[PDB]
Amino acid sequence: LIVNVINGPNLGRLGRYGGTTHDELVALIEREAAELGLKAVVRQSDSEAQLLDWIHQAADAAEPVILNAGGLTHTSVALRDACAELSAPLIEVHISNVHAREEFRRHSYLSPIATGVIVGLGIQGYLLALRYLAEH
Amino acid sequence: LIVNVINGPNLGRLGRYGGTTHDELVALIEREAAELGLKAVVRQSDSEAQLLDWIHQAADAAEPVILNAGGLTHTSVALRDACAELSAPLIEVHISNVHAREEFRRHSYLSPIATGVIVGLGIQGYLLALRYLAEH
Amino acid sequence: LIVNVINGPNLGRLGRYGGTTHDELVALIEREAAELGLKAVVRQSDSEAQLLDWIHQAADAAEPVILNAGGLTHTSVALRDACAELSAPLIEVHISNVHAREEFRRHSYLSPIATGVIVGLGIQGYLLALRYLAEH
Amino acid sequence: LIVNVINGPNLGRLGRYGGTTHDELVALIEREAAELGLKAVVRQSDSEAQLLDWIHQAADAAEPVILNAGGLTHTSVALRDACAELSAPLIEVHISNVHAREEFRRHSYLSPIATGVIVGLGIQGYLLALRYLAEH
Amino acid sequence: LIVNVINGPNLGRLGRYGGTTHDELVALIEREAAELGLKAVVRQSDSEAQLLDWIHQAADAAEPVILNAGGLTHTSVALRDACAELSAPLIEVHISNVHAREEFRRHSYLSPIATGVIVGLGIQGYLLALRYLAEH
Amino acid sequence: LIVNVINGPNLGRLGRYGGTTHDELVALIEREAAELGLKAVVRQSDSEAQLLDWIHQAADAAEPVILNAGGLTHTSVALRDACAELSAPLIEVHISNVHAREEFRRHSYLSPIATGVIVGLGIQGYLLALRYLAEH
Amino acid sequence: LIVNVINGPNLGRLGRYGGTTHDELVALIEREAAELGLKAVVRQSDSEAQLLDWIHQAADAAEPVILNAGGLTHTSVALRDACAELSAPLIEVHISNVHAREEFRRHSYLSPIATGVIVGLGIQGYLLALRYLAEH
Amino acid sequence: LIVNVINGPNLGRLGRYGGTTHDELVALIEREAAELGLKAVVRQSDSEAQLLDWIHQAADAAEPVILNAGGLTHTSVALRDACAELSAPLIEVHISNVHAREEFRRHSYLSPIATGVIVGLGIQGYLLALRYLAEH
Amino acid sequence: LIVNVINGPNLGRLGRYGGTTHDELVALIEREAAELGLKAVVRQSDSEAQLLDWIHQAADAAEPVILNAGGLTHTSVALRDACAELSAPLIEVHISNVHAREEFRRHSYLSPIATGVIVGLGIQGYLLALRYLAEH
Amino acid sequence: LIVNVINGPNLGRLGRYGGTTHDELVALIEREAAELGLKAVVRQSDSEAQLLDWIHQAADAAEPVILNAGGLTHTSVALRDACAELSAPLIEVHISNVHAREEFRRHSYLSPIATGVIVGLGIQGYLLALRYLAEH
Amino acid sequence: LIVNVINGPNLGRLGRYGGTTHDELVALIEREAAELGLKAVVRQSDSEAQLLDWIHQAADAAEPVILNAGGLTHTSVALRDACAELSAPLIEVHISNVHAREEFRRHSYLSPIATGVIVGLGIQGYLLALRYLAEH
Amino acid sequence: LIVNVINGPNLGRLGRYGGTTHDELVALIEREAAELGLKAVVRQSDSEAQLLDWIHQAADAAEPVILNAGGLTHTSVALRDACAELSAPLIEVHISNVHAREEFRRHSYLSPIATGVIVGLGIQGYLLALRYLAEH
Ligand SMILES: O=C(O)[C@]1(O)C=C([C@H](O)Cc2ccccc2)[C@@H](O)[C@H](O)C1
Ligand SMILES: O=C(O)[C@]1(O)C=C([C@H](O)Cc2ccccc2)[C@@H](O)[C@H](O)C1
Ligand SMILES: O=C(O)[C@]1(O)C=C([C@H](O)Cc2ccccc2)[C@@H](O)[C@H](O)C1
Ligand SMILES: O=C(O)[C@]1(O)C=C([C@H](O)Cc2ccccc2)[C@@H](O)[C@H](O)C1
Ligand SMILES: O=C(O)[C@]1(O)C=C([C@H](O)Cc2ccccc2)[C@@H](O)[C@H](O)C1
Ligand SMILES: O=C(O)[C@]1(O)C=C([C@H](O)Cc2ccccc2)[C@@H](O)[C@H](O)C1
Ligand SMILES: O=C(O)[C@]1(O)C=C([C@H](O)Cc2ccccc2)[C@@H](O)[C@H](O)C1
Ligand SMILES: O=C(O)[C@]1(O)C=C([C@H](O)Cc2ccccc2)[C@@H](O)[C@H](O)C1
Ligand SMILES: O=C(O)[C@]1(O)C=C([C@H](O)Cc2ccccc2)[C@@H](O)[C@H](O)C1
Ligand SMILES: O=C(O)[C@]1(O)C=C([C@H](O)Cc2ccccc2)[C@@H](O)[C@H](O)C1
Ligand SMILES: O=C(O)[C@]1(O)C=C([C@H](O)Cc2ccccc2)[C@@H](O)[C@H](O)C1
Ligand SMILES: O=C(O)[C@]1(O)C=C([C@H](O)Cc2ccccc2)[C@@H](O)[C@H](O)C1
Ligand SMILES: [Cl-]
Ligand SMILES: [Cl-]
Ligand SMILES: [Cl-]
Ligand SMILES: [Cl-]
Ligand SMILES: [Cl-]
Ligand SMILES: [Cl-]
Ligand SMILES: [Cl-]
Ligand SMILES: [Cl-]
Ligand SMILES: [Cl-]
Ligand SMILES: [Cl-]
Ligand SMILES: [Cl-]
Ligand SMILES: [Cl-]
Ligand code: NA
Ligand code: NA
Ligand code: NA
Ligand code: NA
Ligand code: NA
Ligand code: NA
Ligand code: NA
Ligand code: NA
Ligand code: NA
Ligand code: NA
Ligand code: NA
Ligand code: NA
Ligand code: NA
Ligand code: NA
Ligand code: NA
Ligand code: NA
Ligand code: NA
Ligand code: NA
Ligand code: NA
Ligand code: NA
Ligand code: NA
Ligand code: NA
Ligand code: NA
Ligand code: NA
Ligand code: NA
Ligand code: NA
Ligand code: NA
Ligand code: NA
Ligand code: NA
Ligand code: NA
Ligand code: NA
Ligand code: NA
Ligand code: NA
Ligand code: NA
Ligand code: NA
Ligand code: NA
Repeated sequence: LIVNVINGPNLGRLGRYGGTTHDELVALIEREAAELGLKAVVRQSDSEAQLLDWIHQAADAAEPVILNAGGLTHTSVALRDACAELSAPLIEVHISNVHAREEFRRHSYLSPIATGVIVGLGIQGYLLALRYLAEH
Repeated sequence: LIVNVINGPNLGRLGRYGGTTHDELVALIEREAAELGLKAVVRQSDSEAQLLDWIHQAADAAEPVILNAGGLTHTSVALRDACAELSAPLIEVHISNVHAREEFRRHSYLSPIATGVIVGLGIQGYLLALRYLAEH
Repeated sequence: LIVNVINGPNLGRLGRYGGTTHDELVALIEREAAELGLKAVVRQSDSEAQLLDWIHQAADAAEPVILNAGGLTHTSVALRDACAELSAPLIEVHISNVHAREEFRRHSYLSPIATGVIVGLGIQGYLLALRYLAEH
Repeated sequence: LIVNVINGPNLGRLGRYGGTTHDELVALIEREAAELGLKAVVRQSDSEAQLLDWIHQAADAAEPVILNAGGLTHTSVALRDACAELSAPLIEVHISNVHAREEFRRHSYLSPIATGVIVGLGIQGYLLALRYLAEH
Repeated sequence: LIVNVINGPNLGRLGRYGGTTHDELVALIEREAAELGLKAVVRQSDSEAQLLDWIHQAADAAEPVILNAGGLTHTSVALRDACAELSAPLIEVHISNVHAREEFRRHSYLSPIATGVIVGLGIQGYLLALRYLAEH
Repeated sequence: LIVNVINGPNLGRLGRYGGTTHDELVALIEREAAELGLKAVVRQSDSEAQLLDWIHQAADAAEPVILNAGGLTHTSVALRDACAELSAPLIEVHISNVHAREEFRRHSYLSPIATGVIVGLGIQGYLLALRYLAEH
Repeated sequence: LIVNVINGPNLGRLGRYGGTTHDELVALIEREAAELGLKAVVRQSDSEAQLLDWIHQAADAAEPVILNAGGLTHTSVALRDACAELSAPLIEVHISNVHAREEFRRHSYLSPIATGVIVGLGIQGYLLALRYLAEH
Repeated sequence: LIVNVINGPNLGRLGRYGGTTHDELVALIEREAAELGLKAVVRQSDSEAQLLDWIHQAADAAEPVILNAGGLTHTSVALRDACAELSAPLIEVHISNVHAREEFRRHSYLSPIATGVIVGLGIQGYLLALRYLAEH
Repeated sequence: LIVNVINGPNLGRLGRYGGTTHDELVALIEREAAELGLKAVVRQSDSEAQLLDWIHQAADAAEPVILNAGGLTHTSVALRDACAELSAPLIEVHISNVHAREEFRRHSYLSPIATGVIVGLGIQGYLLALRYLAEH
Repeated sequence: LIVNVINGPNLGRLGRYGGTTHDELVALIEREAAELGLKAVVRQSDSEAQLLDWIHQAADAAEPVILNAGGLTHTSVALRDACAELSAPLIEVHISNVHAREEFRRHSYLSPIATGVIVGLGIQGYLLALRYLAEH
Repeated sequence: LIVNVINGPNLGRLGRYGGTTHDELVALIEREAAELGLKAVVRQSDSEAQLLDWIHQAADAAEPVILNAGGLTHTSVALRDACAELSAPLIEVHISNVHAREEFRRHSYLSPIATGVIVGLGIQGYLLALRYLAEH
Repeated sequence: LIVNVINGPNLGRLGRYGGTTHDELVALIEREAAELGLKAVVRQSDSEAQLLDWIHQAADAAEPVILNAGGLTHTSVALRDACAELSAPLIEVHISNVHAREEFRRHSYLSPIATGVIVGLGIQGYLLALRYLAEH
């Protein structure tokens, strides 16, 4: 029933990844979750510690997480280790196709511990992740 | 309207990636495509040349492709170059989480030229790809 | 009782790896298998898909395989994944000593999933593999 | 007198490497070979096994080969080993400048066993290879 | 007629590579060599210098060697250089499949200078090596 | 009409790459250029600065260059940057097959900025380059 | 007119990079900016999120940034992506010569997206950056 | 007399590294420090900036630090540079054996600047570090 | 009760790692073990085979080992494989901080199979290891 | 008082790095040096030996050098070793941002021995270097 | 006056590095040392521990060492660390040109701690080392 | 009888590698060569082309060369290829121990084609090379 959507650094700047703003994204996700009979809790922080605290709470609550970690995807072992604690599914989401850009973006610390990964499908990636979780 | 789902080597062995057989997968995909108002053409070959011919035809027809290339994902430049010709969207799909296994599976020749990539969501990955294409 | 000997690309050219022709090799293997009280089914193809189909059938039949994949040894993830399905033993055979040539020949995708590997013992390698299987 | 021109995967799509179609290329090559007093046999396949069979026949016939292997250039040890059997000259041809694109295209399994290599001169590359062979 | 079987570090601990003890292995090898009409001299040391001395003596005597060097396989240039002096055949044997474990075990200093290599066939590997030498 | 043929270090030693001397090469190139209706200006220096000055002048004159840079092929960023200024075609030529020798010769700083590359066709490589330029 | 000088982790410890304190640095920068007819806004944080927020505000305001990111220079993709949004110039500044120390300090995620980089000129580096911006 | 024990990201989750909670760990450390005649100040944060501030204060106070940085061990140059300022001893502690897990955990930015490192001894690692400092 | 302290090559030279001699170290260790209610058996050899024999005996006796292997730490697969047999705890000890010196010293073949590792705490490292074992 | 500005290969082509010609650059530098109360001696050569001779003379005279070595930046150990002799400051200058182009341009042999480095600030880089030296 | 010449594994096999036997080498070295007014003590062992003991004794005696370590050159950190203790000069000698063979022979653990290195000058290398030491 | 001693870039600066000047070195070498009954021709240039010309002349004259190429040792394929033409012996000499400094100095393009190499023995290295050549 409850799903956590957690966005990391710079994702608050979506729109200004253009068109949709983060506020719009939250509204889309919430609308879509309601139709699926889920409740989406969508949060964004540029702070790794804040991110880690949200993940810790999903781990304690055994709630699933859809995570778009931004740059921390490629850099943060700490974030990986927090997510490795999740017992419910973890879907890694990237808006952009991370394999079509700089080589360094083709490595994720999260993918190996995620249930699955969706990249390059834009913001619909989040909606598709919600739908996976509604079937699982 | 028409979407090509193309599965590469070993994908004919799904079930015996267990539970669902390839015949079941075809039926699921077709059922789901019909609901979305699409027509899914689902094919599987262990032959790279056969794969290439299907991709060539999608390129000529400007039809979208959902491709799960199996091992060729990690090895075939030829397949990449055929897919690079597609003008409609190309969604790379892996059933398994390719980042949770051998290191060599973490590189795809296809990802950089794909619209996007879905891994580790099982066969629902294909359904989710269909839904992306129904919105695009 | 039944053992599959599968030879991959270029192995049909043995003799023209000189002296023994592939037809001779088949006759040697069959003669030796009969003495061991086995039946050897020996096949060769330059087609990866044909190879994969033979491996699929050995997997379904739970028959052991002696495989000399030729160049695909060093390149084919698809072949590896088909062989990874075998429940009976898989003996990788190379006629030449692959460690005494180009560096790229020193990596095999097959070895990690094989029961064992025999290289550099010429065609007797196949006979020795048959003898292993006759004890196991 | 007889020269084999062998084109690998995707080369059948030339034109749709734009302008000249493969049929046009065949006609150019044949016209040019006739002027040189050679007979050009020009073939294309997306199938590696078909390619290998053509190379095997050039090896048996001691005929020279001009080979544009497409993506297999960068991936196929099997193809290399077939070509390594050729006793007549082997000219590797690429239409595009393979050194001006992705890093992975800068490695060829064929170059070390080829007589020589022509890249980036477009389809005239094939004509220039024919002319080399007419002097050798 | 005479064949040297030389086992390196830790191979004296076989059994405690379980089931068969080194004493058992010696008895198996000797029994099998007698049937083949050979005399097997089987020795084991954890000392590299002792190993080197045995190899030096096989080189002086032009006797073949079956060598399972244990960890030194992956580390000892000195051992390689002693074995490179052997004029009779050198068969490298590993009980375990060295390609199915840690990456560092996939490199052998010995393979490039060995006649051939047998891995992963258990102690039967030694018997199979003896049989090769009985045909050569 | 005017084409610059520029040879770098050690190419003055051709003959003593044996048979043809550099003087012979110049005469062959000039003879062949005349037949093609071109004027070939052929120069050789062991001095990088001299080379750079010739390239600068071809850049100012918008004249094409056939360049065999010798060892500088593999080492000189300065030479690359001078050649990157050429607006007319740049054909990189190597007499020897640089892919059949030391690994370090398989990298060229020039190839990525050249129109194309001809290697391993001996001195005919230069003639073939002239012919390309006569068609372009 | 307005220029942002942003210092990252540990830069608050300057002096205790010795002699000048961060307070002194701020006073130098402000004095120098006034002479140039600019207004310098100088901030320091050990918090990446705080840094990111400052960069976001410079991006919204189209103000130039002089950034000395400290260790995050070498580690933070998130910081890079925030800076990649800046439309005004971005000058990366390091007090120390990062190429004269540990190898890991020779890579910057920022340099490729910066207008330019000044290292090893001490705190005068900041003054020199201000002067660049006063001319641009 | 005073020793700082600083724990980084995720270490607040110890117990839920299982059995002992962080509160228990603090009590153990304090009990043990008292017996040694030291005062242990034990702190934990998921925030790098908070960590850096604690390290800065130990540097100003010339107090020793026992640091278990969690994932930042493997990623944070900023943390390293703060710790490099410590004039009193710095003992790096890991509860788990970081060399028995993923390859990326086998590199620490901290070790080269630490006095020493204790890994894999569980929470007793902290007690053992305290005892080192009580002798130094 | 019984603990084996095993020192490898060059450790007999401690003092001439200065101050304490190996004889002193033995006396310290023995004194400390007695206080802990253990018996320490402390041995040193420059011979790998001797080392291996001691490890074999600890494995047979299920006694714990504190091992400072010296240079063999970084080189000996054989030693690793002997230690991998230990069923009681194995504590790797280095006197010096191996991460503050040459890069090659930052890899240990032993760490992945050790219970834990203590480096850079001088000879107190051994005492601290004894204390760990007295609690386990 | 006297400062040497030394430009390496291809820098004589500035303008035809566009807009400003090398003659203009010399005039700018001289004008700016005069204002600073310095005398700038500005030289350019495509010859490494000429460069080395200028550096040798600055070393003998203990004069500072601003060096833009062009491609030799990335290739010349000889140049580095000459510059390593300079006792006065050495400022490495690049007009372009060398970190925003080909990977090979991100390594400089000069940076580790330079006082500092300015890249990507265009020709103002030279003026800014002069100003550094006027303060030092 | 006294110089130690120490030869490592396989060097006892010189002659059977052909022509001169080790006994001959000893006689040459002794003859040459006498002429130089030195006393040469020449020893050879295939045992690393024996080697280490000889080096330890040269360190205690502050005697110079000429060392040809054979394969251990490329493998033994232990040997390096013993030699690093020598206060008198250490000349590394190789009979063969180690840079003209396998890539792995181009790395020596000894060179960085040696006074100097002579390779490829055959046994005269030892005589030349003696002469260096007679001048130093 | 005649031996060429060729010194490359920066070697003209010896003394200002301190103590002995290049003029002194020439006098030492000449004095020593005369005693050996040789004639030493000693030359130095900072110009690669000049170096190449000297090597070409030694190749034509079949005279031996002692070469200290300075930085070009590590960078110049052109120089290597000129030296590869020498039919008489080529001794590579370095004054400094190139293995005790920066990693990049541990690779020589010359060593693989040299007869032998002497490093780290100072200027006596040249004298020792002369003595080798006087015996060969
Ligand atoms: O495609 C993604 O969703 C991705 O996770 C996001 C980012 C950054 O947040 C990029 C970014 C930059 C500016 C505004 C919003 C997002 C990148 O750091 C990642 O590489 C990929
Ligand atoms: O997860 C996937 O969908 C993937 O594309 C599939 C394969 C292989 O087909 C694995 C396989 C093996 C046996 C039967 C069916 C599929 C693997 O080669 C790829 O690495 C990943
Ligand atoms: O030694 C082998 O058996 C091996 O599997 C075979 C090949 C190729 O088939 C080589 C080859 C080439 C020509 C004719 C027959 C075989 C090589 O591709 C492999 O590296 C090694
Ligand atoms: O330039 C070439 O001739 C080359 O051999 C060809 C290809 C592919 O065939 C590219 C391709 C793609 C689509 C249609 C035709 C050709 C690429 O795979 C190779 O990297 C280079
Ligand atoms: O499989 C083998 O035969 C192999 O040569 C043996 C070893 C070691 O001896 C492993 C070992 C460990 C304990 C007892 C006996 C053998 C390993 O060092 C090698 O990697 C592989
Ligand atoms: O094949 C070539 O044309 C090539 O450019 C030439 C050289 C050198 O000039 C080799 C050489 C050596 C001696 C005389 C003439 C040429 C090599 O440096 C390059 O690797 C290849
Ligand atoms: O030279 C710089 O300005 C640099 O950005 C700064 C740092 C750190 O902040 C180093 C540091 C450490 C302690 C106090 C102040 C600064 C290093 O992390 C970077 O590698 C280089
Ligand atoms: O073993 C350690 O103490 C280590 O420092 C800790 C971590 C993480 O904090 C792991 C972690 C994960 C969840 C809860 C607590 C700790 C890992 O990031 C490090 O690799 C090793
Ligand atoms: O710090 C250690 O205890 C270490 O195990 C020891 C050594 C060597 O034994 C160094 C040495 C050298 C001379 C005398 C005693 C010890 C080094 O080989 C290892 O890298 C580290
Ligand atoms: O940006 C620079 O100043 C740099 O030093 C210069 C060059 C070359 O000289 C590029 C060049 C090319 C053509 C004309 C002038 C300059 C490049 O070789 C370097 O990578 C960077
Ligand atoms: O050239 C040398 O002197 C060298 O030290 C010696 C060896 C070995 O001892 C080679 C060897 C092999 C057989 C008999 C004698 C020597 C090789 O291990 C080294 O790579 C080089
Ligand atoms: O030790 C040598 O003889 C060496 O060949 C010389 C140099 C340079 O010439 C170093 C140098 C620098 C200044 C004056 C003289 C020599 C270095 O470039 C090489 O790495 C080593
Ligand atoms: Cl990972
Ligand atoms: Cl790719
Ligand atoms: Cl693998
Ligand atoms: Cl290759
Ligand atoms: Cl090897
Ligand atoms: Cl390049
Ligand atoms: Cl980058
Ligand atoms: Cl580090
Ligand atoms: Cl390991
Ligand atoms: Cl460098
Ligand atoms: Cl080293
Ligand atoms: Cl080389
Ligand atoms: Na929630
Ligand atoms: Na999990
Ligand atoms: Na979308
Ligand atoms: Na279709
Ligand atoms: Na496309
Ligand atoms: Na599913
Ligand atoms: Na069958
Ligand atoms: Na299996
Ligand atoms: Na055989
Ligand atoms: Na034909
Ligand atoms: Na051939
Ligand atoms: Na063309
Ligand atoms: Na014997
Ligand atoms: Na041999
Ligand atoms: Na067995
Ligand atoms: Na001209
Ligand atoms: Na151009
Ligand atoms: Na030719
Ligand atoms: Na502002
Ligand atoms: Na920007
Ligand atoms: Na300053
Ligand atoms: Na405190
Ligand atoms: Na410190
Ligand atoms: Na514990
Ligand atoms: Na004991
Ligand atoms: Na164990
Ligand atoms: Na201590
Ligand atoms: Na001057
Ligand atoms: Na200097
Ligand atoms: Na400018
Ligand atoms: Na002695
Ligand atoms: Na020393
Ligand atoms: Na000699
Ligand atoms: Na001469
Ligand atoms: Na030669
Ligand atoms: Na000297």
